[PDB]
Amino acid sequence: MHLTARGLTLDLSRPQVMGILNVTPDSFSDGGCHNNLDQALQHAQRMLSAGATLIDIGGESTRPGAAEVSEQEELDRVVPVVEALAQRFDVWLSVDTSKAAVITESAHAGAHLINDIRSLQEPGALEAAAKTGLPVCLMHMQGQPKNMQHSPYYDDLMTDINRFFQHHIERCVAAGIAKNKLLLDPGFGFGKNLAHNYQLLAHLSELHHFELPLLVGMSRKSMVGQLLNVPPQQRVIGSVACAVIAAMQGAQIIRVHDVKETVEAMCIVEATRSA
Amino acid sequence: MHLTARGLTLDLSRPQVMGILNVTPDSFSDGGCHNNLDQALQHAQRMLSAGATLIDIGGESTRPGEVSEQEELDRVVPVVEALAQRFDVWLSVDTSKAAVITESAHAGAHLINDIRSLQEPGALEAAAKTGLPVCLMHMQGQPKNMQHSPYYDDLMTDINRFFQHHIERCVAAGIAKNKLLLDPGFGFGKNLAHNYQLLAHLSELHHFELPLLVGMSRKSMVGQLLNVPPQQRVIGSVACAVIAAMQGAQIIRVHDVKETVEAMCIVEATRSAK
Ligand SMILES: Nc1nc2ncc(COP(=O)(O)OP(=O)(O)O)nc2c(=O)[nH]1
Ligand SMILES: Nc1nc2ncc(COP(=O)(O)OP(=O)(O)O)nc2c(=O)[nH]1
Ligand SMILES: Cc1cc(NS(=O)(=O)c2ccc(N)cc2)no1
Ligand SMILES: [Mg+2]
Ligand SMILES: [Mg+2]
Repeated sequence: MHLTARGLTLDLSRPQVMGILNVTPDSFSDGGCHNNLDQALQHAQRMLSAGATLIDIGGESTRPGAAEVSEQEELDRVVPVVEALAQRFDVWLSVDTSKAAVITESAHAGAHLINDIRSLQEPGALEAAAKTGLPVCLMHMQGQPKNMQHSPYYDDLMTDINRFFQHHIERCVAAGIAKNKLLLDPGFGFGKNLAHNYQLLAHLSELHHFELPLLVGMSRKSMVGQLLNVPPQQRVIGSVACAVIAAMQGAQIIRVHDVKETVEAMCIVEATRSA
Repeated sequence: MHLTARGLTLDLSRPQVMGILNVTPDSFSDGGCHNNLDQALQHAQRMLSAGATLIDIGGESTRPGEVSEQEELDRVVPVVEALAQRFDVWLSVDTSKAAVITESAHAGAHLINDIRSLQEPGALEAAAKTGLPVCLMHMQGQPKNMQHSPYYDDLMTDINRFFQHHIERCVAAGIAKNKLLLDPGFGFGKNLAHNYQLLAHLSELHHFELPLLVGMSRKSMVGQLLNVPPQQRVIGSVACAVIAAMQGAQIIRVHDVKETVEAMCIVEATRSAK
């Protein structure tokens, strides 16, 4: 069936591509590329043209060792982009933020989905998200962006992810967010070494037991970089291969920098799965 | 899991990329590109540097819609000779003709890649005298009429029955079973639905306990989905390669080696993570 927000629907029986729109100076792969409004809008339209059905707007880099972004600065980066896109296009608008104020003002500006790598743990974020009535993506992470890659360790990775998701779904529900408004992301690269990342990719389909949509983000990350020994821009193929492996296991939403390639890949996946 | 020819071993616990070297004027995606001797040699080194562990040489386009024995032999043998005397890599010959098989092996080839599964006059015998590994490919019909209404009651049952028949045929001729490789022949007498059924059910073919070779690179099964020209089919072809290798397919025959190798790395990392 379908995920819904504000009269929009999203077909969960086919892989959907979420296009990354970073509005920061220091995002790990494309910082300073889409920093001004006109450039952001052209990039969004390019991604829409290439077949993305969601645009993920993020004004805070959460790469390992990332700097803090002030509340007002994040607002200034994100909200005018949400507003301008909401007025122009028929598409899901996701906001990659952890701040209560950005959640609320983005909702006010016409956003459809709260993509929070911190699973609504920041002060006021859970209450802010609940009041919007919008779907929320919860992401697994060990540590914070400042220390997550300092020796990641698990007795059993999948058990830990399951426990984390169980705990945070309960927390969202008790706050008044209906379970069917939730998405789960196991958080590739977030407190996970290379082995952990590929273990997780190998076992991804096990997460369907929650009966919630899965969103995954592997695009151009170190889990590809470390294997191919190439810079972020040259990780398109590796990233597409990861997306194909994830989608073959029924991951519903794929978060990527390179929309055209991923969409083409997803066509081949859909034709394979429907056969 | 392990394959040896001429003292050179090929690991099959990890996916292997076979690079395509067409030496024809009319191949469906790259006819005329690598026709002269020097460009054939150039293209091979590039593929080698990109990580190909087999080079596949083919002097006859077998696309939907023939070539003389003297015309075919002159295209392949001089190319086989130079590469064998230059590089430490499995050379494969994409041929059906007995003379081509015999003279190619003499020049130093390692593998017989036959889309007709040794069915031409003298081919089975000529291949036996070499002692080399053979790839047997499934095909319904002939390149002249294979794409005229492909039909199967059950696609997979036919492929299995085709392979069973040609394995026995090879063994009876002296070719040891552990020297055989199977290719279900994507795009060869198969429509769009057939090709993707085959891709979806590919892993079922492991029951023969023989290495699988697959070739989907730039084919119409991708073209019909993406509505892009052959050379713009890299991404679709890589996606097919990933799906095949995740299902344990051991050899992948491709035009775009660098891209496929990078994708196979990700596949290998995933598979060996359990
Ligand atoms: N739900 C979800 N959100 C995410 N947001 C940012 C990044 C990192 O990608 P990018 O935005 O290009 O990096 P940066 O954090 O530097 O902006 N990854 C994910 C992810 O895997 N899942
Ligand atoms: N084993 C095997 N051999 C093959 N040889 C040629 C082609 C067609 O590709 P190409 O050689 O690039 O085209 P052409 O026949 O026009 O030379 N496909 C296969 C295949 O799928 N499997
Ligand atoms: C036209 C046309 C269709 C078509 N199909 S195909 O799948 O691309 C194909 C190409 C080469 C070979 N040897 C077999 C099949 N190729 O050209
Ligand atoms: Mg970002
Ligand atoms: Mg050829």
